[PDB]
Amino acid sequence: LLFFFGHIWHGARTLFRDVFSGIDPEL
Amino acid sequence: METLKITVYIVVTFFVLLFVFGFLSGDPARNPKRK
Amino acid sequence: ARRTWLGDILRPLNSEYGKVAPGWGTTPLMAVFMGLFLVFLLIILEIYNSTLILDGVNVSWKALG
Amino acid sequence: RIPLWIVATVAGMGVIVIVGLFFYGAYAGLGSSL
Amino acid sequence: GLPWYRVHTVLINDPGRLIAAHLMHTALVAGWAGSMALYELATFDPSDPVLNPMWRQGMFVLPFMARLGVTGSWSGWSITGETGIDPGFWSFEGVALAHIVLSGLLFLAACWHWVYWDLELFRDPRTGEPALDLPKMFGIHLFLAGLLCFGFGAFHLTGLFGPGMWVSDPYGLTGSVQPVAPEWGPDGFNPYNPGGVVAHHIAAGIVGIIAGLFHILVRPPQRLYKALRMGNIETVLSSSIAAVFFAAFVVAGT
Amino acid sequence: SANLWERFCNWVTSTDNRLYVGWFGVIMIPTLLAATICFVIAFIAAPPVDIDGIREPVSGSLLYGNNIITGAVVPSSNAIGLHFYPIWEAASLDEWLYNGGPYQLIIFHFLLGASCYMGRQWELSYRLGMRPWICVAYSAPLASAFAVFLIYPIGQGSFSDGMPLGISGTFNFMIVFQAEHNILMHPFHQLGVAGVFGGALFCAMHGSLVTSSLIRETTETESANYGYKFGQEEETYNIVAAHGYFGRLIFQYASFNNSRSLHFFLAAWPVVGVWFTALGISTMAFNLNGFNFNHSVIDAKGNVINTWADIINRANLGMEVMHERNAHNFPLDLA
Amino acid sequence: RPFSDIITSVRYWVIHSITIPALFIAGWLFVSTGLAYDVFGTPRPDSYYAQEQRSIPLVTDRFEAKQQVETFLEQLK
Amino acid sequence: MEPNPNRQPVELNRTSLYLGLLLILVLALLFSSYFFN
Amino acid sequence: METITYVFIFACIIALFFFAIFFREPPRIT
Amino acid sequence: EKLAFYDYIGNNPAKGGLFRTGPMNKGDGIAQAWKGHAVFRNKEGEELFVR
Amino acid sequence: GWFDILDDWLKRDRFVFVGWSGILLFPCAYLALGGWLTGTTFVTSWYTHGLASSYLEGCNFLTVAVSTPANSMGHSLLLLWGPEAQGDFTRWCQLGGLWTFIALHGAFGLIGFMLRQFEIARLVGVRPYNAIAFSAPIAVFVSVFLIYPLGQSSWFFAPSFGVAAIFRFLLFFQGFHNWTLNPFHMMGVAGVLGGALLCAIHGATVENTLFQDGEGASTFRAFNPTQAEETYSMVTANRFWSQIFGIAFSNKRWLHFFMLFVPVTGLWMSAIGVVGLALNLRSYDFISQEIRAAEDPEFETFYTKNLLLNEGIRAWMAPQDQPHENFVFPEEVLPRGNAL
Amino acid sequence: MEVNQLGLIATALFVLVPSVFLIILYVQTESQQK
Amino acid sequence: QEPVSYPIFTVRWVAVHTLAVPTIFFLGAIAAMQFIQR
Amino acid sequence: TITPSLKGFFIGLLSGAVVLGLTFAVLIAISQIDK
Ligand code: CLA
Ligand code: CLA
Ligand code: CLA
Ligand SMILES: CC(C)=CCC/C(C)=C/CC/C(C)=C/CC/C(C)=C/CC/C(C)=C/CC/C(C)=C/CC/C(C)=C/CC/C(C)=C/CC/C(C)=C/CC1=CC(=O)C(C)=C(C)C1=O
Ligand SMILES: CC1=C(/C=C/C(C)=C/C=C/C(C)=C/C=C/C=C(C)/C=C/C=C(C)/C=C/C2=C(C)CCCC2(C)C)C(C)(C)CCC1
Ligand SMILES: CC1=C(/C=C/C(C)=C/C=C/C(C)=C/C=C/C=C(C)/C=C/C=C(C)/C=C/C2=C(C)CCCC2(C)C)C(C)(C)CCC1
Ligand SMILES: CC1=C(/C=C/C(C)=C/C=C/C(C)=C/C=C/C=C(C)/C=C/C=C(C)/C=C/C2=C(C)CCCC2(C)C)C(C)(C)CCC1
Ligand SMILES: [Ca+2]
Repeated sequence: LLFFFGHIWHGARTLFRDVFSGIDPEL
Repeated sequence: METLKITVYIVVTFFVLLFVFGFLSGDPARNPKRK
Repeated sequence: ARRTWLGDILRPLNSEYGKVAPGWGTTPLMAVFMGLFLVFLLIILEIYNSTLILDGVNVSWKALG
Repeated sequence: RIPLWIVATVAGMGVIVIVGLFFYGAYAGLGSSL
Repeated sequence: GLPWYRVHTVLINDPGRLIAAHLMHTALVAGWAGSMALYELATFDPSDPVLNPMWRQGMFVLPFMARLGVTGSWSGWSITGETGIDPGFWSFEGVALAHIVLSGLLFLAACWHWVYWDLELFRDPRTGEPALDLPKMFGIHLFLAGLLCFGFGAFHLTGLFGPGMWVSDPYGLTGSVQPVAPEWGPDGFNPYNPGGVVAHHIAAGIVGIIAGLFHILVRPPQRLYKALRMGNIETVLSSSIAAVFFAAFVVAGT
Repeated sequence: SANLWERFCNWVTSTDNRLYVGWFGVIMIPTLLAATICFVIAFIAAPPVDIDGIREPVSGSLLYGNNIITGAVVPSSNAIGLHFYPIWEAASLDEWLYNGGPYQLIIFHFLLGASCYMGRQWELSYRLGMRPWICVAYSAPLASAFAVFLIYPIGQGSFSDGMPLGISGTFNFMIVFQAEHNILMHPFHQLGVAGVFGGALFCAMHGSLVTSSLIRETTETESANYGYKFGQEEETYNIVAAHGYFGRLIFQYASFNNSRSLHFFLAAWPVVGVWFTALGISTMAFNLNGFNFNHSVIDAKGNVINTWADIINRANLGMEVMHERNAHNFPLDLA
Repeated sequence: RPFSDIITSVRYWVIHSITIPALFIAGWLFVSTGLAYDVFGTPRPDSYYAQEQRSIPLVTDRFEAKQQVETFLEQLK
Repeated sequence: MEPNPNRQPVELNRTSLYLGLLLILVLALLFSSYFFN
Repeated sequence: METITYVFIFACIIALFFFAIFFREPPRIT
Repeated sequence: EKLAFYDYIGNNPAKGGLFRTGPMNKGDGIAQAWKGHAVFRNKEGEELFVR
Repeated sequence: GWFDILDDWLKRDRFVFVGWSGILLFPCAYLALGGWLTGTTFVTSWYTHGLASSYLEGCNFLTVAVSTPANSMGHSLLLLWGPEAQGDFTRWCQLGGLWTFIALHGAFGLIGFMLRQFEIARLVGVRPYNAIAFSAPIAVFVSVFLIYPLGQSSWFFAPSFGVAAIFRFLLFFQGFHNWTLNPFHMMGVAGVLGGALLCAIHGATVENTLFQDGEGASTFRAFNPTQAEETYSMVTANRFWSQIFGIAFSNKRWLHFFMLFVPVTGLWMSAIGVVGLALNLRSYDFISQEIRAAEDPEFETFYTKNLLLNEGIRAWMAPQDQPHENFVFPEEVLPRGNAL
Repeated sequence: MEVNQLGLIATALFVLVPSVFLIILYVQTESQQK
Repeated sequence: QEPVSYPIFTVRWVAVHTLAVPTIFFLGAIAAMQFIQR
Repeated sequence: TITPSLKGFFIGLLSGAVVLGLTFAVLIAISQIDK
């Protein structure tokens, strides 16, 4: 049950590497 | 024991006076602008 | 870098880096075993849960014979 | 068109009525105690 | 600089020190196993398997060693309660001994791979910069696993070239290590039938050998390599963990 | 000297003090030091207290067999009821520690100070030119301590029925409360948990939405936090991107775009909910308890058809029937 | 089409003044005709126990459960 | 022995130290009772 | 032995409190 | 004996606690022997059973 | 290719965003909500718990509920067409099929929803910390409505879906597991309670630390939906708390991350505690306490007191709360104090 | 009283070890030039 | 956008519809229940 | 062989595919009608 959280964390951090560190422009 | 009562009483009076005579001292005045 | 005996012998195995198949490659074929596995699990699951009984398969301590 | 403020006060009373019917049902229904 | 909880990212793309790291971990896990063993052997009482069996003595590792064959001590006693038996070298002491050494070696290995981190094997000929062809790796590893999975069921559990596994009657009164014959029938999917544990490893082993080859040959459809950000090791992780916790919720249930 | 007292008042009220000792502070600082100092000593070394007035001392201090989780400062005796029991009311300290004197010295000074603490949360805001009302948010948690430490006892007729000062002692207050008032079945408690659950919920919503929509200004290997400098002019997150995401999760009009309306809601919810929870305990302090649906649904013959409400009553009876073993001499529990 | 406009369109009400009460009277009848009781095996005020019995029709075994339930309805329960 | 180029420095500010210790200590105040059981 | 352990940790948290309030990193602007 | 032993709630994994450390023996103790089957009866000879 | 066309359609920006995730979310989420609302008003819990549980029987919004299946069912998934119900619907209802229905469906519904956040996040191009956060509620649902009863004798001991039907779940846990004394439950509450504080406290700090950007009293309109300057004095807030509490934030990025952490960590801990209550590996007693209480009859702590409250809860409840046990506790065996 | 023998050392190392960790860092951070 | 047309059988219509009709089919039953005597 | 519960399994395995079917049918269709 603890590892589930790791998966959700690392997975996310893989599909959003780009937006990691923050976002930017447009509206 | 009857003493302690006296002392305690004195002590609480001090502070309670310090408190009333405090806000009385024109407290509204104390602040950034309009006063 | 630093080549080494073992290093060279293994050099091939690790070199085709970004090499990808084109388009939807084997995807569809994969999506079938995937669906097959999904059904396979549901079966062994439902067997353990005694939801799917099968004479011959007795899901208890016994069966040891 | 139908003025909004009326759609509301009408749909409103309409709810106090049904929800109120429920409260009455509490001293008569099966959920009673009698 | 790096926040405390990120210090290990210093490896995200240093295949060398990543292996050096993974080597040290294996060393500690193997080391732990060896010594957790010795701890049980220094406190476990074999004087009575009937009313004071390993599971009454807070034994945790000792059972996993019996389930696969090791059931004796170099000191003479044995889990089933027999005497005069000769466990040979593979006694609880032996197993414990082995791991402690495998740990020492993995250690030394972790050291070497740390100092010689810049082996060429990790640099892509093309870009000349560090890179690991994951898709092919997975295929390779998966091949070896099924190859080993196969052997385990094929030779160990069957008795062909191994001990067997723990098998007992319906009321744990007779249990022991015995060779188990496969079982491809339907009742082999019954959790309580040993035959199923054999069949599984032989079949899954093969399927594992086949599938490995596939992945050693066929490349990942562009669509996927893109979707599942392959060629980005921090995704190999996200999927493995998902598998590791799946494996976990299952062992906890059985 | 521009005038000693004139000066004194300038210091007290000074906004240049590391800790703003205010006018309210002049009452706070002492009362809070007494409450705290007496507690710590009690909790560590006080001897057994005849909480139920039946000469059956309950020791709740560390040195007398308790650990952090069990230990507590026990409530004044029931023999004492609502009577004032200042140290100078006892033939000796030995007598004062036995009837649970420390409890009152603590609750009274604490409640006193914690109020001034509110009075202060106003004063400083004034001396600093900021809008008031923060102190009004703190009125909720305070209004609870009050309900649990004073209203309930006044209502019930004794300080011995106030919540004990300890971990387990609190669970006792709860378990028994439930039995005598069936609080879980009271509107006010429910509003309470909505506010608390909700709070934590929203606390997570805001927290994430914002943190997730921060403008990039940091390295790939640099704490994303550094991307903010104390004393910035413009904002540090895209509240328009935040709203953009959240509006799509549920649906646009069900999402905030006005940071001010967002933050009002953020404060309003928990504070309002806890206000009701505090009014619940202050209300059940006069025996207006939760809904009693015992034997409501009955069948065609008259038989009683149980509901979960009944399974709850059994669990309550167990508590009723076992709490205060030796304290009751009669049929009805009217105290 | 902006809800506001629709909730105000006389067409809307012309449609729903019919539809809404429609659905209502339907569900009402669902209960009032005793149909609901059979769709959900829910006991009528006179069907919890048999006249004398004061025991509960507790289902005691999974597989022959449905069968066991049927028998509970038997004792005029 | 080429100076490995993948290393960065590590940091822990004063506030983090405090937040850290506050956590360690209180957890200890929370679990010690069960350790001594 | 237990009492000592409980009081010690408590005494340590209060010490922390002190240092945190009076020995924080002065909060600097712009 | 072995068979009788499995029929003792003190070997039920569902009994126990999170901080009730150690082997099962620090609890009820090292099992030595089976006292035997206990049959309860009342004046009338009737055989009773313990829930 | 149709796929990208299927995609195109789904990811189209509507009033109620569908998305790939929706293909899982909406089917389930609606069925779960639906099944509840159905049972709440129509299905009974007589054949299951000997309890009236729906409006149709006389229950009100508090007493109604979708009760668990019999204990006989065990951990059976109870499928409409499984060995139990056998395709029959009404029977299914009477055997509590509606529980595993709501349970299992809602379960997938929480997966779909988190996926949604993940999918919508990606599209809108924002970080997924809204998804990380939602792991907390999943854990709770998973450990409590699934893992827990999976460790017990059957689904019967999982919390039944309903208001009151949940209060007994609480009382039970006190009485049988002495759950309030559990280190993990405590952390749980410290987080939820502490999280509902940050919420309230931060909100007020902002509303009363605002700059004047309008001439009205109702300062709500005075807000720039289009960023620019900070709408409240972060610098003033810092000084306020730094003088009234002694400690105060000064890095909105951290202040907001903290707000994610506190309540998500709390719920995670409360989960672990329950994952342990599944095996009954509870935090019931303190051995040193029990030993002294045995030898010495005058030793009394607020702890011993509580344990007695538990004995009463167990003895007086067990009978109608565990029907399958055909419990019969003679009046003389029932623990009770004097007079009461 | 009748407590656990390892309780003391379990609590001691539970506090020391991680505290010692943080401290090692903070001081090595704190002493980094410029 | 567009010479402001709009279709009758929209999309959201469904969402608000599967939660619509039922809501009434129940609040219509639930009321009729209040009249069930013992 | 093919026991009552085995038949039910198919009934559910079949009744399941159908739902996935009509769903992806309808979807794949309406998707290809505007974009
Ligand atoms: C299974 C393999 C696995 C691996 C290889 C990683 C690897 C990583 N994780 Mg990760 N994680 C995992 C599982 C895993 N995780 C699980 C199961 C969870 C859910 C709890 C998480 C939750 C998580 C978060 C929330 C974060 C990471 C982050 C990171 C990176 C951290 C840098 C670091 O090492 O901190 C160094 C760690 C320390 C100095 C102190 C840790 C002290 C405690 C936790 C453990 C003490 C050891 C314990 C006794 C050992 C037994 C462990 C048991 C599992 C066997 C790193 C790449 C961080 C990141 O990527 O930031 C950008 C980050 O924020 N992980
Ligand atoms: C992974 C599973 C695992 C399991 C199931 C066990 C199980 C067991 N062990 Mg082993 N053990 C393990 C790993 C494991 N061990 C490892 C890795 C080591 C080497 C370090 C040991 C070393 C060891 C020894 C030396 C002994 C045992 C013994 C025992 C038995 C003790 C009985 C007991 O009361 O447990 C007690 C269980 C606990 C206290 C677990 C509670 C953990 C809580 C307190 C804290 C979590 C902390 C965290 C800070 C919380 C919140 C953090 C916040 C940030 C969110 C038991 C069978 C004893 C034995 O064999 O007796 C015959 C014994 O003497 N074990
Ligand atoms: C959109 C997603 C969705 C999902 C994930 C589910 C999921 C589920 N529903 Mg559900 N349902 C849905 C939509 C959905 N539903 C809708 C729209 C309706 C209204 C029509 C229902 C109405 C409904 C009812 C009435 C019931 C369920 C039930 C269930 C559960 C059944 C267990 C089972 O056997 O699975 C079914 C699994 C499969 C069909 C496997 C799919 C396999 C695919 C990948 C390949 C097939 C290949 C080929 C044909 C196989 C042949 C192999 C050969 C060797 C023979 C399960 C949790 C039951 C329940 O809740 O019990 C407690 C129940 O009674 N559902
Ligand atoms: C010898 C003796 C006497 C011993 C003991 C005596 C005794 C009774 C001790 C009891 C203590 C005890 C044992 C407690 C047990 C509980 C405990 C230790 C649990 C520990 C484990 C646990 C809960 C772990 C994780 C869960 C978790 C995250 C909990 C978080 C709790 C928490 C810190 C909540 C926050 C509370 C709080 C005051 C936040 C303030 C935030 C901040 C200062 C606001 C100010 C502020 C607001 C703004 O809006 C802005 C903009 C700015 C800029 C700003 O500044
Ligand atoms: C939806 C909505 C809403 C709603 C509302 C409503 C629904 C309302 C209603 C209301 C109503 C419905 C009201 C009424 C009122 C009334 C009154 C105010 C009255 C008075 C009267 C009188 C005074 C009388 C007299 C008399 C008589 C009759 C007889 C006897 C004698 C005498 C003379 C006494 C709102 C807005 C919130 C908003 C949102 C939405
Ligand atoms: C406390 C605790 C825990 C944890 C734990 C752990 C994680 C542990 C680990 C442990 C470990 C991890 C261990 C290890 C060990 C190791 C060892 C013991 C090693 C050794 C080695 C050696 C001895 C070597 C040697 C050598 C060499 C190197 C070379 C060649 C030769 C020779 C052989 C001589 C838990 C969370 C569960 C819970 C609570 C409590
Ligand atoms: C189960 C199921 C199914 C179906 C069905 C469905 C899906 C249903 C739904 C249903 C629904 C969906 C229903 C609903 C209902 C509702 C109601 C009955 C409501 C009520 C309400 C009320 C009473 C309200 C009130 C209020 C509030 C809350 C707040 C404040 C204000 C007022 C007063 C307005 C199927 C075949 C698939 C399968 C099996 C299962
Ligand atoms: Ca009649």
